[PDB]
Amino acid sequence: FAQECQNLEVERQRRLERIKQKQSQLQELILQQIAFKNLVQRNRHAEQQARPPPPNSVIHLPFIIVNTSKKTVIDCSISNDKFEYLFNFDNTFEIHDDIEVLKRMGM
Amino acid sequence: KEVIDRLRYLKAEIEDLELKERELDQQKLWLQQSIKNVMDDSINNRFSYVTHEDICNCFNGDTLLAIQAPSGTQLEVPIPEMGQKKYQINLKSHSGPIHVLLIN
Amino acid sequence: SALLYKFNGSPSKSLKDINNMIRQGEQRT
Repeated sequence: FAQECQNLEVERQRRLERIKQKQSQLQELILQQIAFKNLVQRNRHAEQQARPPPPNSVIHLPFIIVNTSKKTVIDCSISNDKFEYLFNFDNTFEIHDDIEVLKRMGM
Repeated sequence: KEVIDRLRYLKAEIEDLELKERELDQQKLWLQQSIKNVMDDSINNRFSYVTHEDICNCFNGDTLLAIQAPSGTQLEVPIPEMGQKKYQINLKSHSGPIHVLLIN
Repeated sequence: SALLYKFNGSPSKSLKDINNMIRQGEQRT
């Protein structure tokens, strides 16, 4: 039939477009590991020339980075409900991940 | 007909495409596993951190908020509706407490 | 009615969609 041809050509491209994206995240995952390995190796070398204190000057993985304007007021609320955190901003913000900051710093 | 073996050809290619995805699904699932094994060595966890200087170099200006939470922590951000508009972040952590560093 | 992100278990594509949503806000249809 005919629409059995239109159905597989749309499904083809789909498969193709998905298999492609999968091969992209697959190398990204590889890049994530080498970046993590080098980051560890980098911190071990720095410790041999110096140990940094825990709550200060250090951020452990995983983490996120929230970026907003200097004029933006940030509020942190904890309620009666458990395992809940609520941050409020009076203006727009951006969220960045551990993976992206590792890429921005090289590895 | 031009269409009936446009079919047989297309229906001959998707299985190569099918198996390629099966392969790519197995490669991804034990690449992820190998990533999980590395980040929970106790020696590796000891040095899995970043400093202020690193954050500052990748984020020019402004106010920076660093939030650290255990794995599996869920982050929910609602739509900027109006009630003034609301920009918020809902954090749910079941495995522990969260640590927030104000970067300068 | 909201976008979700998971610490050490969610693609960075998730945060990109979150950042775009916040920057754009409510859109005309």
